[PDB]
Amino acid sequence: CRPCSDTEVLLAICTSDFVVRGFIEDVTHVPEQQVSVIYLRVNRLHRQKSRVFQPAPEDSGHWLGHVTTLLQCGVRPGHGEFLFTGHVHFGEAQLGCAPRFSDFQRMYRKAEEMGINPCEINME
Repeated sequence: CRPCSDTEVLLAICTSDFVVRGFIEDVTHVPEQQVSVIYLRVNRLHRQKSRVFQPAPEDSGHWLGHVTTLLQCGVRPGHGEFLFTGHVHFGEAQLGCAPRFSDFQRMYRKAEEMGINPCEINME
């Protein structure tokens, strides 16, 4: 439940199955599996797998999908905008990292200035 390190986030945006910017729509807990399901409204879709995220008809420019997280993380999900990264197995997305988006932007700009980011992304 510790946040990903900055190093982990920089690698994740290059190698993770999905990378999206967005916000939480709803949270449902699944105690039997000790996970929470986090429904996400995505406004920038950088990469994904297995069509986890699909267009929201009414809400132009946005996608909707859901990801799983350890229940310890889903009970204090937080507020605001995030960069979500993670992995897709058997059609189900599981969250890897979720820095606050404004924190991510600051970290990434510094990494880019240093030249240490292994890959480039532009989430606006």
